[PDB]
Amino acid sequence: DVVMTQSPVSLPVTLGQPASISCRSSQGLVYIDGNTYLNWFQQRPGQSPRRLIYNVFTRDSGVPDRFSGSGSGTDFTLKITTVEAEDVGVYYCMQGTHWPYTFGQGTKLEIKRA
Amino acid sequence: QVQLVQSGAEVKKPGASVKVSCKASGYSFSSYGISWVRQAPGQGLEWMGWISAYNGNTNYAQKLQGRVTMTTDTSTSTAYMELRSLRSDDTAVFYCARDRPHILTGFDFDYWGQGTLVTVS
Amino acid sequence: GDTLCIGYHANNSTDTVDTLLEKNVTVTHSVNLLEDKHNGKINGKQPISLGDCSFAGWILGNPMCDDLIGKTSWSYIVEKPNPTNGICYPGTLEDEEELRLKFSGVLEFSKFEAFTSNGWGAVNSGAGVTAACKFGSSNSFFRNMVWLIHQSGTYPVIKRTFNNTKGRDVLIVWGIHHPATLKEHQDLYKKDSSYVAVGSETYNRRFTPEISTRPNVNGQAGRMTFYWTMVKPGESITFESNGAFLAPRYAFEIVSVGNGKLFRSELSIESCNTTCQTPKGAINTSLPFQNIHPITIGKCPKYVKSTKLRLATGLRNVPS
Amino acid sequence: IEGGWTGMVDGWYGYHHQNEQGSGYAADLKSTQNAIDGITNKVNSVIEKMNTQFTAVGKEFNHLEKRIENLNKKVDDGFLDIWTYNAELLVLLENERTLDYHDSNVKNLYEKVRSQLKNNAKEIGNGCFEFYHKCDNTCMESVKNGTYDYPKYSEEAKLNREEIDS
Repeated sequence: DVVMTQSPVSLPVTLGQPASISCRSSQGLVYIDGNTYLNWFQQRPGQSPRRLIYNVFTRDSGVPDRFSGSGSGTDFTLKITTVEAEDVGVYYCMQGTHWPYTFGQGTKLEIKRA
Repeated sequence: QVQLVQSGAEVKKPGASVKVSCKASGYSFSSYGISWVRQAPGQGLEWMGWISAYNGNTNYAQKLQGRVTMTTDTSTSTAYMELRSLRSDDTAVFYCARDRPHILTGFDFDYWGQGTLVTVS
Repeated sequence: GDTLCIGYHANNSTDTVDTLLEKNVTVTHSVNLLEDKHNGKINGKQPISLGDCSFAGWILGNPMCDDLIGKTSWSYIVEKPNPTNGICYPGTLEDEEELRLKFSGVLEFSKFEAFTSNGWGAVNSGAGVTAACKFGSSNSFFRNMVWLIHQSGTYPVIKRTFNNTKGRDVLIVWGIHHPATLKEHQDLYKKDSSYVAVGSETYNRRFTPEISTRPNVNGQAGRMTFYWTMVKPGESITFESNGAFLAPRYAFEIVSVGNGKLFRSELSIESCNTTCQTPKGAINTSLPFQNIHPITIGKCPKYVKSTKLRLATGLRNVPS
Repeated sequence: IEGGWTGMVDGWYGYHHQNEQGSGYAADLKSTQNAIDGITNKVNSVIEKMNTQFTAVGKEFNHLEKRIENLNKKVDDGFLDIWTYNAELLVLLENERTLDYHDSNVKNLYEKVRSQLKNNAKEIGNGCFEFYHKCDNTCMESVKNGTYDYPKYSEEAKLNREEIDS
């Protein structure tokens, strides 16, 4: 079984202040193809989720250059420069390469911490 | 292009079977797969299950094993979730998403569904 | 009748892997574990070049380093393997090799005057220049220190103190002169033996000149042993001497610390480095291990003499 | 089993049936599955618990008696040699383990089908089994899921089998 821990559950981010979200896995998330698998995705209140990162370093075609996905091994992060308005919402880890794959907990954003 | 149409909102009592449907249009049905996820009120759950149009095959979540039955109609490019033995805890908002059909390829959730509310009490 | 057969998968991938017995086994699927991509030689952060000067030339104030002057912050300093400017007046630098490790951890400093050259008392500061450290055609000396000599036939006991009110670490440098003969000592310091007493809140040393006529390097038979220390915030260090003393005149306040290491190559300044920046370059490809260079910077895949490290993931591809 | 199937793109291991209904490929996904989890776990342990590449050595005073760093220099060079060997060797070891593992999974799937079928089918030179009876898609799927009913077809298979030898 996989355990996706997200340390930063709550994130009050002043508009325009790059912040990061950390997913930590119990085991490694590499695969036969050689491509580590976690695909970050975001959800808006009452709106179906939409992904942002492919594997560890591919941006969805519909993703502004602000949304940057990093990480290697078991600890992984997602940093968004100059956090805008619609960027607020709930975020989630993604499938571990192990079929019992785990979204994890959720992480929420705020408009302005000041 | 991106057309993943879920079924309408559904209201039932505990212990009755539930059936959710997800339509899809375009050339996005190349016998590709479809997975379904659970979202409890306020907090989401992990995946519910997945099925391959190319090779009839279903992977179900744990401790649901015994109630979750999933199908695909390739002729209408439609997937179906069916949960038997409904629970009040099972009351939640479901969702559909794309997936790759053979295991030689991995996974891709490029599209999403309109959402289907399911209330059980 | 009817026939049900059991079989495995064949594709087209010919990527081959090698096994403990057989080799070049064409597998259906394989990962490359060895990062061996195109080194490929504003952006992120910008680095600096020590030019024809060495790290010693870059910090000692070798007159010809007047080109280097003007580089306060950097991402990865660049040194040439055999620079023209090291220690023009022959000598050694005590702990230069852990100070370069310190600078593997330094991204910006601020150079300031800690002791005025003329404020050392009745002592000649306007003298003490050598042809070994000539600036241009004119002779000169290291700019970060001053070579004090007697004033009017007398070189008294001088004493000054610096207090690090900056709130940050201060790198301070000085040196002791080891004359070739006793006459050089008498002509420069108007006495027969001298001492250099350096004492801080934690530092404590007394040095004495070692007089002997070493073989000539850059035309000089004498030597100089330069020393450096870190004056921590709040420490008041005191220098005391009556001869053979290369006075500190400039110190470096470490302004920013990070992980900018150094190398000895001659490639053009290369910025926008990846997780691992190497002399050959910095490739984004993140295969567990790399093999471009043994001397790397940042979180780096381990260097390995291998030329191919392909791990078999699929099965033996044999089509038809 | 001589060759592989480009047509079976459903997994590493599986079946190709050919009956009255027709012929088709379909991978055995439980075994394919256990193999994928096993090779994934193997790769994860290889990569994660690989080695501590980072030179955590403090090197407070390094070496320096000899002009150039003497002890830590050759220590680092020797450590380089240590894994340069260990990694090459580990690649080989685990790759032949993976190939023998795939071979063993194939062998086991075949033996399961054999233990189900027994007399009601004939073994063929390569990986294939020819039924002594008509095996429709229901019978095929019964073989695959492991629920093949021998007494159901045993009489038909008896008659045919004893007929081909005149």
